[PDB]
Amino acid sequence: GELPIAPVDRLIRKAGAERVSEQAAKVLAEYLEEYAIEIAKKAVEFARHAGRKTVKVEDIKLAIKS
Amino acid sequence: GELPIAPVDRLIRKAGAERVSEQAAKVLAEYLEEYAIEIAKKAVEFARHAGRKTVKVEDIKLAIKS
Repeated sequence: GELPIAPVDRLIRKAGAERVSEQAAKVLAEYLEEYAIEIAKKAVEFARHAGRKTVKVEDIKLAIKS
Repeated sequence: GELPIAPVDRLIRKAGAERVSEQAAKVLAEYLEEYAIEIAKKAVEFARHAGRKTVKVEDIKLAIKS
């Protein structure tokens, strides 16, 4: 995909996990990827409607808060 | 934090972004980081009550749809 697996695996360990299965980290990472895409889409919409090609912090914030 | 900015930036682009401000990508990456942890904490709980120290796919799947 796009998002590395190792960082997500570590995030699970930071959430309290003693051990994390390879597939568990991959799955979460995959889900985070589609979630990112979902939010990104709204972000791109906010930019296009502003007559902008560049997506800024303001677009992302609004996208996450939807 | 943990998750890299570059991959996130690329996801925004694959969502339709022609240009993405470094900050925009960074903030989305940090939010995804915060979200994964929240999901992960729930995953550790299912695992713990199952008597397991290793977080599995079944745990992540349930934490995601909460």
